[PDB]
Amino acid sequence: MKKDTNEIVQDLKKILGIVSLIKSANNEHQAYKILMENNSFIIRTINKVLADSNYIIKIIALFNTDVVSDKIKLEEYKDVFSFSKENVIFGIKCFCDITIDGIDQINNKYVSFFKKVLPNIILFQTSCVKTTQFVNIFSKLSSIVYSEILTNERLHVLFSEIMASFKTKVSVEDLKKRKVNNIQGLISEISNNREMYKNIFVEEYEKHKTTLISIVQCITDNYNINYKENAVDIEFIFDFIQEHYISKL
Ligand SMILES: CCCCCC/C=C/CCCCCCCCCC(=O)O[C@H](COC(=O)CCCCCCCCCCCCCCC)COP(=O)(O)OC[C@@H](O)CO
Ligand SMILES: CCCCCCCC/C=C/CCCCCCCC(=O)O[C@H](COC(=O)CCCCCCCCCCCCCCC)COP(=O)(O)OCCN
Ligand SMILES: CCCCCCCC/C=C/CCCCCCCC(=O)O[C@H](COC(=O)CCCCCCCCCCCCCCC)COP(=O)(O)OCCN
Ligand SMILES: CCCCCCCC/C=C/CCCCCCCC(=O)O[C@H](COC(=O)CCCCCCCCCCCCCCC)COP(=O)(O)OCCN
Ligand SMILES: CCCCCCCC/C=C\CCCCCCCC(=O)O[C@H](COC(=O)CCCCCCCCCCCCCCC)COP(=O)(O)OCCN
Repeated sequence: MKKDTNEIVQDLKKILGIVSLIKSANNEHQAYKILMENNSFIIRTINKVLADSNYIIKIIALFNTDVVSDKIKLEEYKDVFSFSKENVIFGIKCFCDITIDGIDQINNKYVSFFKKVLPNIILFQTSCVKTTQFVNIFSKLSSIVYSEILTNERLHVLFSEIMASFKTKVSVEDLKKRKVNNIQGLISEISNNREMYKNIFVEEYEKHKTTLISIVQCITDNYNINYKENAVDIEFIFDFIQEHYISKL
């Protein structure tokens, strides 16, 4: 699967390329043109990701070259991280039970873009969830995520402190001089320095957990985001992903 992990780096380059075209675009109508000119790529990729029950394990394999050299590891990874067509269906159904009464509906050209692709996402049609609802939740959520990452001040503070602490453990100047600036260089740096970057991640996460949970919980509260007409428990979600997913890497 050296070509399939090649597939993922090739897809991420084209994705980041779409992104840099949208960021540096003069207005919405230009970004909407940019998304439509990539219309078949975005729909093919979603469909291709969702039908590849091993896609997550192929992402792990970019970062652990030592996994491809051991089918026991790979298969103990497929036990945790492989998802089926019905897992995808189940996850879409669960997605539409999120309510965000905290902000009006979004209708810009991204939302109109979003509704043009969904009748071609095969497994989304299979779910028989109403497009109006799914679009509404997805557009409200991604509007919140992007707005909070750009505008939330506690998040900016926290990002700054993790950034500074990072710089005291890794020489970013010497990384830039060894040309670890691109996506491939960055992938290779992490995969060859696995144990360290993962310990850096764990330690920064543990040091800053209370802030991070608090910030995200205050976001879900301040937009009244519910799951099954109930408050969302960020702490429980984060501890959950930790015990069943992150810890098994
Ligand atoms: C811009 C693109 C970025 C997107 C990419 C997404 C990447 C996600 C994860 C990538 C890397 C994750 C961490 C890698 C570390 C792997 C090892 C590991 O994390 O497993 C172990 C679990 O512990 C631990 O802290 C685990 C640390 C806990 C982390 C909890 C994560 C919670 C995040 C929740 C986000 C969910 C989103 C939904 C929002 C509601 C830690 O390592 P070990 O040496 O076994 O032991 C040391 C400790 O266990 C104590 O003994
Ligand atoms: C560069 C990034 C490196 C990331 C490293 C991985 C970190 C992972 C942390 C994120 C959260 C973990 C997600 C685990 C999802 C897999 C679990 C799953 O199978 O879903 C099952 C339930 O399904 C659901 O509810 C939702 C499933 C949807 C997952 C599929 C989503 C596709 C993922 C593709 C990611 C995007 C790729 C883009 C990159 C170019 C679990 O049920 P089970 O009882 O455990 O089934 C047992 C039978 N196997
Ligand atoms: C693996 C399973 C997961 C796949 C799920 C498929 C979803 C992929 C579909 C992507 C199509 C885009 C969907 C529209 C999202 C609507 C977000 C939204 O509400 O718009 C705004 C959110 O902000 C933005 O998104 C601004 C635009 C920046 C980039 C937007 C789109 C990124 C393009 C990604 C291209 C890659 C697609 C390929 C995926 C495989 C609302 O914010 P605002 O403050 O009102 O103003 C923004 C001013 N720039
Ligand atoms: C970087 C981009 C961030 C995107 C964040 C929003 C994406 C939404 C989907 C993300 C995956 C959600 C992970 C679900 C896995 C948790 C599985 C689980 O434990 O089951 C359930 C966990 O509860 C849920 O499923 C919540 C449903 C997902 C909604 C989470 C979205 C919250 C919004 C956060 C946005 C904050 C933005 C922060 C910006 C950095 C327990 O539910 P229960 O059975 O009714 O019992 C209640 C027990 N307390
Ligand atoms: C960037 C490169 C890729 C990085 C990989 C990260 C991608 C993962 C993020 C999205 C995938 C969702 C992550 C959580 C995985 C689900 C956790 C899980 O184990 O499954 C179940 C999930 O828990 C839930 O009840 C639902 C939680 C909310 C799921 C909604 C958000 C994810 C689904 C979105 C589907 C995306 C595909 C749609 C594409 C258009 C456990 O449910 P259960 O009630 O306990 O009963 C079933 C078995 N007990």
